[PDB]
Formats: sequence, structure tokens, C-alpha cells
Amino acid sequence: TRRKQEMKRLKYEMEKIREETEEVKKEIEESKKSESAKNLILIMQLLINQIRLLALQIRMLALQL
Amino acid sequence: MTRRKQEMKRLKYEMEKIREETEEVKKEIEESKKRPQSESAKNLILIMQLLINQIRLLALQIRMLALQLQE
Amino acid sequence: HMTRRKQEMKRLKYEMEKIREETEEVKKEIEESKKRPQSESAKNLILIMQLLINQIRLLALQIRMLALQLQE
Amino acid sequence: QEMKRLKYEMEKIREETEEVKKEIEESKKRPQSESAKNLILIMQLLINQIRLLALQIRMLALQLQE
Amino acid sequence: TRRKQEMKRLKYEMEKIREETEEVKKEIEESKKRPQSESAKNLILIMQLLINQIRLLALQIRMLAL
Repeated sequence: TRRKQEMKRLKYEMEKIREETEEVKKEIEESKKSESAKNLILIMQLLINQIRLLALQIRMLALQL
Repeated sequence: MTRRKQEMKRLKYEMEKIREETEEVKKEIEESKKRPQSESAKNLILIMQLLINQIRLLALQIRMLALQLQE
Repeated sequence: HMTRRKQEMKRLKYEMEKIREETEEVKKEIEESKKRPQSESAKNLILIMQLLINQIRLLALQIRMLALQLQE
Repeated sequence: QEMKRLKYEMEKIREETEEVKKEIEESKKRPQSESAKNLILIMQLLINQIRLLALQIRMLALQLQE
Repeated sequence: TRRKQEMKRLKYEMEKIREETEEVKKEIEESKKRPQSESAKNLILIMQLLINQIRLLALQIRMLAL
């Protein structure tokens, strides 16, 4: 019983993180109104993609649960 | 049986402690962003936001495995 | 259950296959940037990017594995 | 065979990251620019990640073992 | 059968990844051979952390395979 309740809450926080990640993307998007800035934003886009995969992973793990 | 669960409980605390330290830094980062910063410091803060978000995902992932090992 | 899990699994792998393609385009932009001449700092940025890309790939592999651990 | 290699390779990683952690603390003992401190934060966040991946590995080991 | 073709891709896929990180590692060592600003030294320490993270993921994959 406790496995399902803990699991449900876990997936919930994840979504909130993803949504918190989208606010950053908006700032990244809006912030794109020089080489350093461009290189940094790419890194930020790379980090965000990584966050995307981390979330998919948790979903894959949940499937097994 | 119990030893297997014990190590799983110890490792869970090592995460929880890490989650704490990370959440505190987030607060300090939030306090840095209100006080306007340099154009470079801004991007560095935004990157820190993402890395923090990854830490938290990774903490969720450790709770996931711990469930699966529970059963 | 069986058909919903599969689809949810399929969309996970599918949506994953898009993120990998996105990272590849950035890899080509950076490698053109890697060719052009840039300061020591910018070069190190490029290097840092290349590491990020490589460790995206390993997360992708991890998902592919989990999928197969689910499929089999 | 695989376990020891995995553990040995991991325990080895714990050392190479400690080599990085020492430099940070030595850095922090030296006077820095504001820009530096932001990087030191990033390296601290990065190390936190490494700490967590390491705990995941033990979790995975815990499972497969039994 | 198909899962076997996937392992073929996955084993190769990795070692291609392991070669590229080595390529970055080669640039870090040659980087360190020249005088470096305080910032770029912190950059290097960062990418060394990233390389470590790559090591850990590969182990997870290996352990997920076992």
C-alpha cells in the first residue's frame, strides 16, 4: 500500500520540477532578446534536455513499479 | 532480509541530507536574483537553477529504486 | 493495463528519440564553433558542452535499457 | 568479477572527486572575485550530483545482489 | 533476437562515447600545460567533474545490463 502512495507523490514532485524548468526556458527564450551568452544558453538548453531525460527515466522506473 | 533493508535505509538518509543542502543553496540563489546582478552572474544563477533541479530529480530516482528494492 | 503501459512506454522512448536528435544539432553547431577561433574560455565552454552531450547519450542508453528490461 | 570491478571503479571515482573537492576548499581559502564564487557554487552543485549518482549505484547493487 | 541487436548497438554506442570523453580529457591535460587564468582553472575543474559523472553513468548502464 505504502509503495503506491509514495510512488504517486514522487511522480507529482517530478512534474513540478519540470514545470519549474519551463519557467527557466521562458527566461532563456525571453532572455534571447555575444559568443559568451550564446555558449551559456546552449549549455542551459543541454542541461534542460538532461532534465527531460531524468524525468523520462523516473517514468520508466515507475512502469516497472 | 533486514540487512538488505538496512543499507537501503542508510543510503536514503545520505540522499535526504544532500537534498537539504541543495534546497538551502536554492534559497540563497533566490535572494541573489532579486538584488539585480551582473549580466554574467544572471546566466550563472540560471544554470545553478537547472543543476539544482537535476539534483532533485536524482533524489526522486533514489526513492524509486528504494521502493522497488522494498518489494 | 497492458496496452496503456506499452503506449506510455512507447511515448517515453519516442519522446526520448526527439531529445537525442535535438542534442545532435547542437553538437553540429558547437563543432563548427569548435573549428572557428575562440578564446581559451570559450574553447573550454565548447569542451564543457561536449561532455554534457556525451552524458545525455548515456542517459538515453539508460532509458533504452529500462525499456528492454520492461519489454523482456 | 563484475561487482568488484564495479565497486573498485566506483571507489576509485570517490578519490578523483575528492581531488576536486580539496581544490575548492583551497580555492575558498584564497580571496576570490564574485564570478569565482558562482563557479564554486556550480562545482558544489555538480559534486552533490556525483554524490547522488553514487548512492543510486549502491541501490542498484543492493537490488541485483539479492 | 531483436533485444540482441539492441545490445550490439548499446555496446558499440558506449565505446564511441568513451572515446569522445577521452578526447576531451586529452584537451584538458594539454590545457593544463599552459598558464591559465583563475577562471579557466575553475572551468577545467568543472569539466573534470563532468567527466567523472560520465564515468558513473556508464557504470549504471553496465549495472543495469547485469
